[PDB]
Amino acid sequence: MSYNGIGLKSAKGSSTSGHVQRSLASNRPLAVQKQIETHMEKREIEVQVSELRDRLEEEETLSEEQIDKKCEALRAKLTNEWQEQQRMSSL
Amino acid sequence: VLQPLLPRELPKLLDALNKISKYYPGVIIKVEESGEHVILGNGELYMDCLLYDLRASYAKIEIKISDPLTVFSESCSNESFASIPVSNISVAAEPMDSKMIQDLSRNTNPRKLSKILRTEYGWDSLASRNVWSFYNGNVLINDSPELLSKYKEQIIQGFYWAVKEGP
Amino acid sequence: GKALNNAIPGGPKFEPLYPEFNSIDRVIFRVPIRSEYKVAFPHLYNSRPRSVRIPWYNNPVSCIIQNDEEYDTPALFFDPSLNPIPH
Amino acid sequence: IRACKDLKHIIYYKFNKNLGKGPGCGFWQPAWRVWLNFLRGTIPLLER
Amino acid sequence: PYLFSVSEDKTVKCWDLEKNQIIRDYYGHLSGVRTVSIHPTLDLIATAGRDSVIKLWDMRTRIP
Amino acid sequence: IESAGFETDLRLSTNGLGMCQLYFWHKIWRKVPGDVLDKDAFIPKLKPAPINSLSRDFVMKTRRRKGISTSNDGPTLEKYISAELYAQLRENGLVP
RNA sequence: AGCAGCUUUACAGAUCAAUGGCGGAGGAGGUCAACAUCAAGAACUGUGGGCCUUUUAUUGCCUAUAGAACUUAUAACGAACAUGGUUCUUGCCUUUUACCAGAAC
Ligand SMILES: O=P(O)(O)O[C@H]1[C@H](OP(=O)(O)O)[C@@H](OP(=O)(O)O)[C@H](OP(=O)(O)O)[C@@H](OP(=O)(O)O)[C@H]1OP(=O)(O)O
Repeated sequence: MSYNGIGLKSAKGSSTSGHVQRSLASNRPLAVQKQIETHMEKREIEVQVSELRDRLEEEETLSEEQIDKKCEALRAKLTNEWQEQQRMSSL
Repeated sequence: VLQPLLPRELPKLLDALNKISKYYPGVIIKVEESGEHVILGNGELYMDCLLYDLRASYAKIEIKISDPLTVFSESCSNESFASIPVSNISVAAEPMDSKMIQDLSRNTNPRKLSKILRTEYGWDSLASRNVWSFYNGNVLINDSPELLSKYKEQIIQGFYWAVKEGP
Repeated sequence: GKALNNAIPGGPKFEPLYPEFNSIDRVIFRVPIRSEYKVAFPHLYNSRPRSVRIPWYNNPVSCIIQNDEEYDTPALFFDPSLNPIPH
Repeated sequence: IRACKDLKHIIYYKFNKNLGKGPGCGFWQPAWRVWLNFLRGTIPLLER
Repeated sequence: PYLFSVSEDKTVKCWDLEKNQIIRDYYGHLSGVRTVSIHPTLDLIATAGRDSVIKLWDMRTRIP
Repeated sequence: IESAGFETDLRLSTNGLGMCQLYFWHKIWRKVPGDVLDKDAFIPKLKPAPINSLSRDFVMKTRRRKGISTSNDGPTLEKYISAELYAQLRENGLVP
């Protein structure tokens, strides 16, 4: 009977004792990254607009239309500041 | 992983697996795309018991089985280096925060959810609003809204297909 | 062991009762499947467990404290082996 | 005969633990049982 | 559920058809057995051959 | 993946004076050592792979088990993105 | 403990007709014997009622009720343990017996 897959099925018919011994002898910023950076910069503007929206909605004081108007105004302001900064940096 | 010893007996195995799937609630049995059957169980004794039931009572056929394996999962350890689009719609990914992984693993309205995310997880204002779905420990974030909202359902479905069979 | 033609240490040996899948390039080798595992969980660790009889799983760990050693030690005593109850 | 040889081995090594080699082990009960069981099966054979 | 077979080797054998194995052997014919007939209402079999005699065997004990 | 026969080894080593229970009610998922993209990781044919090769070994053995790979043909971004873009990514030092 | 109730196998006193209650008209053993029974739908008989079978003799099922000794769940009278036959597959072999050692009946 084998042990850990090693031995004979049986010693009978092998002409040997079947004794098994373990062998002691064996032992340029890729355009896609610039695209992600530009996306993150524009995202910061949209994040500011969304935060303003969150504040106005939580105050439950303004109608959804007035909140949309204030968000569009803030978006336009921040987008203009960003375009001016990009023009200045590229300059 | 298992398969019948004799292919002629595959339908008997199918019937037996259905019985097992019903009698062993916690077992998950799924046929893989290669045609081999996968059995997921709680441990070595659980498997030994269900395999005895297959061989001795439900299937009564001989079944070849693999050595024990485990269910792996695919993840990312850093943010995506580039916004690469695909064609045949660019998507990015990041390592989810430990705290949210743990709470989702324990299963713990849009404005309420945005409060949860902003106060305990510190997500920004947009992320806390644009979450489209939570599935198997993963999150899809949408960040003109009308331009995208046309196919929200189909995008979510694609995400559901991706999260259950990674690259 | 007899049915599986597997001989555990110190156990009896017998004649064998019986004369793409699992290829080494597809198998994850983490721990060798010991023969003891093949008798411990004979349905899980064998592909053809014919004539196998499922064994008794286990018995609660024994905690019988021994005595009759010192003539005057009582039947009930807090043996040195026991953890104290420090609450 | 083999069973008795095997019993002698386990018996003697239990018996001789701090005594060494030499006669003196008289624990014949196990080998005696072996021969009684041999007779149990030899009886019908020899009767026939 | 039995099959009876006879051969030139002088043997008469009963096969258990639930196992497809020989279970009973009827010894006694001096030479090759040519024919066998099962009794319709008794647990008996008739066999005959070159020894010019008919042997009637009780199925259970195998006694002629 | 390392738990096979753990209970048997424990019970035998302690001569029955020790018992164990293994469970997964706390869904702990841990990073397998090594890198998945290390296509040069050494992997013994029969013995357990070295620590740093585990992620590669487990991925490749899984792919071959599922028939996703014929070999060292493992996962790469080139299978989904266009060939000419990957040719650039490999020269930029992102992924060879 | 004292007091109270219920109960009566005993003792005493009173009573002692009938009726009722209660109890009764061998025991322990035997390296004695005979007979019966002991491995199965977890798997037992009888009495009573219904249906079927049976054809004067009883079987099976359902239902009601009474009893179920011994043996058995990491299954079995035996906390133990021999041999033989047939068949198959092996061993040593030089043919049989006698044998090797696994299986099945
Ligand atoms: O041949 P050894 O290896 O030296 O063993 C011998 C041998 O026993 P076995 O050969 O059967 O193992 C003797 O038996 P015999 O040669 O006489 O048949 C036995 O003596 P007994 O006659 O009393 O059986 C003796 O026992 P002792 O220990 O008393 O010397 C025992 O020695 P060890 O087994 O201890 O080596």
